[PDB]
Amino acid sequence: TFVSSTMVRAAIRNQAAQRYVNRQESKLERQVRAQQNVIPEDPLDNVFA
Amino acid sequence: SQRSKPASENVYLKLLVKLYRFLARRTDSRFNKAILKRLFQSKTNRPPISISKIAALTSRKSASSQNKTTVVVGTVTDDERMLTVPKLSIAALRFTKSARARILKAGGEVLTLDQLALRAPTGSNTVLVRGKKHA
Amino acid sequence: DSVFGSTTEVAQLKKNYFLPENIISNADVTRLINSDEIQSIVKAAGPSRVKR
Amino acid sequence: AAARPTVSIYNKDGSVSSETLALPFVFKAPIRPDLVRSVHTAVAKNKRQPY
Amino acid sequence: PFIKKLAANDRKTRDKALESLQRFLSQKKKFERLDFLKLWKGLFYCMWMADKPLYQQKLSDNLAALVPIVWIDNRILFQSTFWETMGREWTGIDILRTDKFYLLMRRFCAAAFRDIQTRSKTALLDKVVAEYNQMWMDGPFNTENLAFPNGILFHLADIWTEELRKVYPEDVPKADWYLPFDSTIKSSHNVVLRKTLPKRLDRVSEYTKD
Amino acid sequence: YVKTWFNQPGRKLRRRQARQTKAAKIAPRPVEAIRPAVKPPTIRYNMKVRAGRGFTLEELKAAGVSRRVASTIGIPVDHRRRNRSEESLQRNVERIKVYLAHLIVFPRKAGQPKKG
RNA sequence: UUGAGAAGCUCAGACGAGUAGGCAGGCGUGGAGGUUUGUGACGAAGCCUUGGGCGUGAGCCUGGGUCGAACAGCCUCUAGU
RNA sequence: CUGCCGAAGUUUCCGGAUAGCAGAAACUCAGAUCAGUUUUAUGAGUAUGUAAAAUGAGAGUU
RNA sequence: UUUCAAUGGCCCGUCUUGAAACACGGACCAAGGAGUCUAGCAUCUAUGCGAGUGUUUGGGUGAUGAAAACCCAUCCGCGAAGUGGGAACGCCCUUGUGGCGUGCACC
Repeated sequence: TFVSSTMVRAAIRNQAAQRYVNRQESKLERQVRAQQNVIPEDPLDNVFA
Repeated sequence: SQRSKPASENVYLKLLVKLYRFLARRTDSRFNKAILKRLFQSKTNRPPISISKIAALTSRKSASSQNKTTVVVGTVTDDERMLTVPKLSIAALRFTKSARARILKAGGEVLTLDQLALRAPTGSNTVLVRGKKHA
Repeated sequence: DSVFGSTTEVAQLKKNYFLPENIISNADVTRLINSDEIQSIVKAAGPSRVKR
Repeated sequence: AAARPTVSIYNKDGSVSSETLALPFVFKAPIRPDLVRSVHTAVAKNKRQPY
Repeated sequence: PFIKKLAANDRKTRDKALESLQRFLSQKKKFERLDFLKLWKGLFYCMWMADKPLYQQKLSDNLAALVPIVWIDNRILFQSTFWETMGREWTGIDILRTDKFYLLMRRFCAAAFRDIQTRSKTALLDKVVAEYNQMWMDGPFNTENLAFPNGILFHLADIWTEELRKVYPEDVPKADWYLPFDSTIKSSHNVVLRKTLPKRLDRVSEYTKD
Repeated sequence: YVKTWFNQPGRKLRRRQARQTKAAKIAPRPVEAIRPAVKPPTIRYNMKVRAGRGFTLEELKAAGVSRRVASTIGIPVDHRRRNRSEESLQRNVERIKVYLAHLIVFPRKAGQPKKG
């Protein structure tokens, strides 16, 4: 019938364990999406350059 | 922050209100009156709409998206959950950098409300939409 | 152009910075109001300050 | 849109040169007097000494 | 021309670049569309920087008269790229500058009609008009793009018949002169454009196929 | 009792001058010692690699640097840490070896008595 | 017809007590950034005055007298206002 | 300093939760409803009540 | 402006209570003199960005004032993972009909 009082401490420690990794994955995916969401350069933006 | 005039201090929102004040007064379009009313509203009463919701609402039930412009007086954010963006023509106050790039790179055009007023001064063939006000 | 960049190209000297976009495209609102696109559909303008 | 394309360069003697620079995109940025004033109001308080 | 000099800040260099453009546009070699689009970016700003009404209505004549100088093979491309570069820059113009670009289209509308007449001497008129109607329908009067401003097309409707009568003062032959207007009234998705274009247009059925 | 931070810009400058004062004393050598690469001791961070305190005696022995000369050339020694896995041993031995590949050690004068 | 500080101009009708309370727009003071290519020993500031004027009002402008070195309008910021 | 809005001053349980009075916001809604009002006749007991006429006002709201 | 004539006209502020009254405070004048600063929380508005957002613990940097401004490595906080109906189209002399309905409320 349910777990030791220390297992609740293990439960919250496992919840926060993925906090760092999920932040790293979310940051990496955002950069990859932003890399692929690049507006193509207009062939006329540098006509007078 | 409503009713007579916008409480916003942006000069470019004041210029858009100037344009649609004329359109709402010198035409018989309830679209121009509706756009003018929503230009006066606060940021809380103009919730953002997503790229996914625009794609879903246009091709809804009977679908038949055709080429009607989608107008929202608010921000068009991006839904990274969806993988393929259809060809959409959207007019909005603001587009995010992700939403704008995804519409342009695979799809059609992003417009401002003054570019829309030149294309459809009476608002004809437009899909006016709103965001979910319930946060 | 490296300090600020553009609206579509990132600034070289500011990481992940793009120039802000405007909620209006042509800020000359008299050009839009007095354009052939708009003036061809408006109803005949009433008078200016009206007679009493 | 439709801004002036290029900018002329002036020599140290005050005469125009044959070289021009394309106008940078920052001069096309929105001019926001309300937003500049609000940021200036805050930034001007950042060198105050306590009393 | 080098395009950069065509948009220079002094009128002398812009005038010199225009004079050197006649040799450039006369070469008997094929020009890509992007090359003409880059050229019309400089030529647009040559007109955009024009100062006084006497100059900017003589400069418009110079640009319009530049069409017959272009080689026959890439003459349609020159006109097609002008109407593309005017469609994408029309809204960026301001009120104090539209009245001189309005005359630029009118001078270029007449340039197309004159070029049709010039080609009609050596070839059948129907073939030349079909070539131009393809250019008109693939560019400005195209219904597949909704971004082309209605101000260009309303102006074209207003001046279509009068600039045609100028090229043929005695009488004009029968051809599909108004085909782009009929095609775009019937098929365009712009309700405002298709509802008031017949009112603006002065289609004279007397010299069109019935 | 309120702790104000009006000296925050002053402390930034004071620490910068300490870095420059140190670099003035030790001209060609780095202002910091080389730190090892270790893994934080928890399931939340054990996938990250951070900087350690010093190199273990087994790391120094493998790389060829004795613990008595390691400190003289700017290699910290951690007698407490140990290599429980072969990956930590290889990650930090290579760090030492790359450090020794980029190192110019200036010679020192030695006293040589005339007689035997 | 020029009467687009569109935040402007214009037309019409109705209404007007007010405690607690609520909401707008303004007046004034010390200091700050900007501005008036600002005022000042040919007289700044202050003070006096049955001088004159402006505003519904808070207040402001001015003549004369006195006086002797500094001071103000506008946009914004600030508060021991 | 001026302008505008403007109470309650008490039912109910019980220092309050209220309600109610007075404003703000979010609405929809004249092809609709509302009312310190009078009615038509019959229901019950001149009064009282009823559903649907007259008069006025656009109203209902959260 | 001083005064005269005719008409009217109480002493303010507080407290009280039904308004009062009454009782309190006030010899006069000048100067000083009372909702401030800060840390939370919630609301509304504005602004920036937006499935993200937050540079200023700190580092870099700033030749002329360097407590400013400018730049950001790794973390971290928070966040996240049937009908009615606005608007528009096409018909209908118009009403009205037909196709299409966002938000929200019903099912």
